[PDB]
Amino acid sequence: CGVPAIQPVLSG
Amino acid sequence: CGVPAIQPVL
Amino acid sequence: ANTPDRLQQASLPLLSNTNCKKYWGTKIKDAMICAGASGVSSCMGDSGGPLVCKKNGAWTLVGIVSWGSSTCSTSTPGVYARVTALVNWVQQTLAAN
Amino acid sequence: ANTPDRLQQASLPLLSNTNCKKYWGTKIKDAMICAGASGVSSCMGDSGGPLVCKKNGAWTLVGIVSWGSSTCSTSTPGVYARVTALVNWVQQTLAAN
Amino acid sequence: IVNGEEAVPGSWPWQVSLQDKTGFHFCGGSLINENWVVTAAHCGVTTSDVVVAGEFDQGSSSEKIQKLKIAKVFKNSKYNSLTINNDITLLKLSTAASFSQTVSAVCLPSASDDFAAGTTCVTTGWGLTRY
Amino acid sequence: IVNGEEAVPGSWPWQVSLQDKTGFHFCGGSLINENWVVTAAHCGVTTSDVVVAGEFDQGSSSEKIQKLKIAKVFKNSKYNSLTINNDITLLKLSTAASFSQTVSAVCLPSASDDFAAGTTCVTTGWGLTRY
Repeated sequence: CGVPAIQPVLSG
Repeated sequence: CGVPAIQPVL
Repeated sequence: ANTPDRLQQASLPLLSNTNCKKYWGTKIKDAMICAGASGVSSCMGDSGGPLVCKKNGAWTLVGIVSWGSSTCSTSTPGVYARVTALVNWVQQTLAAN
Repeated sequence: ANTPDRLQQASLPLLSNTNCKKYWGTKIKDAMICAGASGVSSCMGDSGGPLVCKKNGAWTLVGIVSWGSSTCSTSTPGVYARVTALVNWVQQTLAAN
Repeated sequence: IVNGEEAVPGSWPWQVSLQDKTGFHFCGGSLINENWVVTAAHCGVTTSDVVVAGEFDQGSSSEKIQKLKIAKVFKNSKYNSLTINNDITLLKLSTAASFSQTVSAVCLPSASDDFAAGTTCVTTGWGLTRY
Repeated sequence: IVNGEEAVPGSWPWQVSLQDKTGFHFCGGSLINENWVVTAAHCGVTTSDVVVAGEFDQGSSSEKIQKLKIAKVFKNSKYNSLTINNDITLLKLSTAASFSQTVSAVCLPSASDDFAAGTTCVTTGWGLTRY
């Protein structure tokens, strides 16, 4: 679970 | 204005 | 879901702005009018719609649904744009356009 | 409209329930967790969705968007269902069904 | 509206629904004549949104409704983004509403009118019936 | 979300959109496995609502989006409709979601986990971007 195959990009 | 042809039932 | 497909209505009482400040404090401004806190509440999706009062056999737009309780609490008054405070601007827009 | 079309995201800090109660008082219960008051806010239509935090390289569901500011103010904390307080019930429901 | 009831269809004939370009209802509004609608500034209406008049049941396909394009948006320049004061926007329609038994205008008050505390008034819409 | 940003499409693969029977998005939720979605009890979900997985743009029409029927709603019986406490509901799907790059599950915490005040987390959704 919890590990997207398409990584999210966070600005923060 | 303001006088509905179909009167509201409240 | 809690979305009604069919148009809803509710009768509710107007408040004075000073009595509305009991609930909302300094958030109540001159161009606001409160109504409710009587067992009914405007809720998500009602924004922009009318608050109408009957005068001389006809219905007049007194408020525009503006903002209110976080959870649509029926013991807290809803806040409406006060049309009397904004209607000279409305009329000026209609007369020039 | 202020509808987005495409899925939005925001980073925001968890608050302690003591600090959350500075704003919201006794509305904050033990099965709630607050987040935000940092310049971002959840808003109408976000309800039900996730508040996730990274732990051991993976995202874990810490909150469920629950309720918050009347006007989606970014200086008031958002309130989320505290998943740790409800996950025993989740796990029990999945095991029996 | 929480703890309201179903209206008599067409009995609030100025009530419109504002839909975004995807068809999603996002706000209400009120016809004030065949060419203009008044709504809240916080609705963020743009000229890609559509005014729906004559509707009762959003799930029906047998009602006589009108989908009106918006030619111009007039957001009150005194709207305050923080306090939500002066929360009003006017919509000038591209093509006029066709008035009928179910589509017609609300009256406007004068700026000097007094609507006293305790007066029983009515609010209408398609908002949630429970939080 | 106010002052957020557009997520990378498909980078929150557990995020689902809950649509009523008219097709209207009314709430979000999160996939916890191929058969179950967790959402808020205050959303008032019923088995006439639909779970939409694999979506990012609400105006797009694609067979690559999964519209999943709900077999049964499990509202936590401790939910308090006044205080909004215990605001959780589970949705059991009729047919399992097909996991892929854009559709997968979020992890669940244990009841003993500590997520400290000050930790930076993320929230996602299709809510308003301005009140």
